[PDB]
Amino acid sequence: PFEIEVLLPGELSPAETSALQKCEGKIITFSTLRHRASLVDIALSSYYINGAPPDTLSLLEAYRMRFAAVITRVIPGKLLAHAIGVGTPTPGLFIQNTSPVDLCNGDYICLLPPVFGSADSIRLDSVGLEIVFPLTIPQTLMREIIAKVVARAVERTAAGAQILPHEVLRGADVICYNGRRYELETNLQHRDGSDAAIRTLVLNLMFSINEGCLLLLALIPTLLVRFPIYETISSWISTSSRLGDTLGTRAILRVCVFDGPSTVHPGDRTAVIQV
Amino acid sequence: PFEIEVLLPGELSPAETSALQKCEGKIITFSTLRHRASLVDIALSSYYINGAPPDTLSLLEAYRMRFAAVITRVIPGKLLAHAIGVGTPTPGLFIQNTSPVDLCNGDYICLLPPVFGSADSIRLDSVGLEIVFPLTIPQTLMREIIAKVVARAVERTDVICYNGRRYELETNLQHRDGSDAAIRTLVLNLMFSINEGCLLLLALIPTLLVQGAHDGYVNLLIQTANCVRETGQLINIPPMPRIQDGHRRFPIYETISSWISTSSRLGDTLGTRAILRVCVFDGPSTVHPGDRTAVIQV
Amino acid sequence: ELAYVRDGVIQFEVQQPMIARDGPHPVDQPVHNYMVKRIHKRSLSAAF
Amino acid sequence: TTQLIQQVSLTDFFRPDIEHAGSIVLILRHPSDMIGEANTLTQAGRDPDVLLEGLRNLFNACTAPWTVGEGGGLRAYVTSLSFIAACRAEEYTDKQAADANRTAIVSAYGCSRMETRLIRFSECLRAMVQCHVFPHRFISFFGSLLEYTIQDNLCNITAVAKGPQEAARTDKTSTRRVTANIPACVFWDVDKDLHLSADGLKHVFLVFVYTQRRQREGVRLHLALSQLNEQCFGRGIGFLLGRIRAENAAWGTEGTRALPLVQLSNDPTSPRCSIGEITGVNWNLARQRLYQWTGDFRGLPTQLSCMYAAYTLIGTIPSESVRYTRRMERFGGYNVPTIWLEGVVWGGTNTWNECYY
Repeated sequence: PFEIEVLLPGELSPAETSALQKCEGKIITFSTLRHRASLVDIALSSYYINGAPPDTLSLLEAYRMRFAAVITRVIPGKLLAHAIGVGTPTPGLFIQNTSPVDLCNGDYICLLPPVFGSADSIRLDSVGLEIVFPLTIPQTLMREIIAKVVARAVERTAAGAQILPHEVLRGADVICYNGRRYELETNLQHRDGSDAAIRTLVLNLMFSINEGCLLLLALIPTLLVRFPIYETISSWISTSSRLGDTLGTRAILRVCVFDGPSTVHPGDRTAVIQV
Repeated sequence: PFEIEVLLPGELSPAETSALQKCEGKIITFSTLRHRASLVDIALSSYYINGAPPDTLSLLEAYRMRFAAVITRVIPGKLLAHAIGVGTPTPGLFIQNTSPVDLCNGDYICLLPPVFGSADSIRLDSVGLEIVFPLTIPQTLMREIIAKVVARAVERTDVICYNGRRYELETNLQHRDGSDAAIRTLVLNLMFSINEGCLLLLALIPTLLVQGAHDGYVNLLIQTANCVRETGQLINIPPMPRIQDGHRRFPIYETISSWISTSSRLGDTLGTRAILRVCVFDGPSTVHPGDRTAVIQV
Repeated sequence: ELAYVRDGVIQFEVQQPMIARDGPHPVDQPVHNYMVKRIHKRSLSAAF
Repeated sequence: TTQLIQQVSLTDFFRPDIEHAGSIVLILRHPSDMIGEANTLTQAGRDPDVLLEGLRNLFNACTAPWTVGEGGGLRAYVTSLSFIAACRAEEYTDKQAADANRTAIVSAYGCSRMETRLIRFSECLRAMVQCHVFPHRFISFFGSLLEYTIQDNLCNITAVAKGPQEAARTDKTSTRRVTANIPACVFWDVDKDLHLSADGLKHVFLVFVYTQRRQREGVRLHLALSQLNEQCFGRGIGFLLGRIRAENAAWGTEGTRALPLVQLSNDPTSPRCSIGEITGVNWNLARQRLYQWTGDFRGLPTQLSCMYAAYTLIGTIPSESVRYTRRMERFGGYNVPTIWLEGVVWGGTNTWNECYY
């Protein structure tokens, strides 16, 4: 069995080491798998690009390249974790639910950067770094989560772009799973992440679809009863493919409960099998 | 741990035998998976479509259909090899780099026929067959080679820059029965990416151009795209229709949703999917051409 | 040495028995407890 | 080497007493999510609450009908493959095998409130495929049944998750080993339709054929066993289902001048609209005409209204030259033709590939 040991820092305040004890079964991403690592790898500092803090589009990409690990148990002077990588036979692997939606048996686990609300995370002011944990959602729920968030941001620009808004709606968007409705983003105010992290993602998406239903229109004009015209095609195929693999969906874990309760609520921990 | 044992033909010359021992961590493809096989299926003769050597486009389809296998330690009589596609635990799996470009940690591996210069390959004169080996290039370089090959196919019926270095691709399309098929699978994707919501996304082109200025980042996205940069100052885009029952539905939902599915499908149907992930422990961060890296099954 | 005790402490540890029973229900497990207690100080005084 | 999954549920769709050891068992999502998805994905013009009408009557003819809405963990979680095979038996090609399994599952069960339950489930699926709420995202997969314990109308079952089939010990039957058993109605191998050699390793898939017309919809369930590749199965299925694909492309949606962009961009002397007027001061007289195009596309076949199948990998068979055996044996008080699969390793994530062409 392959395991990682994270060196706990010295001169850590008792309030910080206590809250670190709470996050037992959470997921940690590593850049290079090694037996001994430091806190700078897990912290957000090693995660940002181009100096500025990371973005949703970059958050999704790094989750594929980086390897993931699961914390097992914390020690007043030591921190251990297990890899979910090549072949290691992790015994008794349990994870903690970080998403607001429930999980049932036979649901495959996946990962997602925090989009709904402000991400919770432990913050160590003494050393000066913080550790952000990824979100854990089932398979059949992510594809509509991404679509609803992106579609919401486009609605905001349209209301500002158009001279008059086309307001009239159906109410408010809601996500229902196991008979529980989430009802994300009630108000119109509090544009916390409207254009803070999902800003660049809506741009590449607002473009790739635009040249999509514009190229076919300008290539075959019989649908509705100086110019390269070839490098635009190769540029479209490259982007639309490069936007596809990063906006992918790969199951990472599968919950398998034996003698425990079927459903789990946000905050509970359950045993999972390595897919 | 599933392994396929390829039996070497008899009376093999010592020169070719030593040449086969060099191909230690290369990839071979099988038509039908079995514990025992011959050398004919691995040979290029088995790639023949009608009666002739295959085509590049025909090779892409041949790679999807055939099974995948990696060569391991070869002995004088037998040639052992392990499988990849089917779910099977393989401990300590290593491949040999064949592409001219270098790899690093956390790189997905794809497959493509030799597009570059004349492919190195073991040639057996006594047996009479030749074994060519597929090239392993990363995911990023894979998506650009295909995009240029398809664009050249439409032209009939190429410099690529990587790490500040340029290359040349000699695409081959001496056949035609497979060239038109790539066009069919292409147009079928743009046609299924058109819903009644493009109109709204098409009505935002002006404000995109307004946002193009005084931003310094959208311009780069504007220069690379030709259609939107032309239609934005040449079409009027009549203002807006209404919704049939807008009291309970969301018209812009499926457009952003249905596109997501057809985008991930495009990268695989046009070419080859991702097959492996490179992750070396106690090794160099980068690997040069010809060296061997330990990879993880995807 | 009582004027320097400054909140001494005692502790208790008990266990609980259980009975095995069939039926398609979650199966039980034996339980143990741990409890702690402190002291309370007071003076007595007299005059002469 | 193998792992197990336990779950308790109501026995109105599954009876671990009569079902043979080694049969396939599936589970269902909460029905409350169906309406939340239907009222937002229903095609324009169609009534969105016909599914609600079809759904309410299902539980009205089911025990404990006052327990819907909270999802406390005591609902009809799991179901059997033969149940859906009998519910849709009027659509399979093997006429006699379909109806035999139907009467068998009717007789072996309560046989009193069973026929009504079946017809409710039938139009339930029919209304499911009426508003694009396709029942391939609400039906998951469990492994073959291994052990069960029931006292009355509530059962605790455990099944294999992934791995070899005969690596477990049922430990109460005659032997300690079991093999996969399926009704002969759902079995459909495609290689013997596609005329290719059947040697080596073969994968297992479940398909969900959809028919979309006016007041006439159909949904089968086939367990395909083919040697074809992971993704090439999609191209293979379309060749056999080319009829329904074209039927749907014409009867799926039942509820304008081009523009010469490249022409007027290749030629000069066209009305130009330089950035100097889009800066945003008087952006109406600058764009007064610039073109008209009178263009709009509302009613067109989407990639979701032309879907006709959805498959998913379940397991493989490493032993070359499989020798699946078909025979008739007693199922309760009746005989049904079952096919017996040996040595099948379960696995694979639950990802559905939709064949919309």
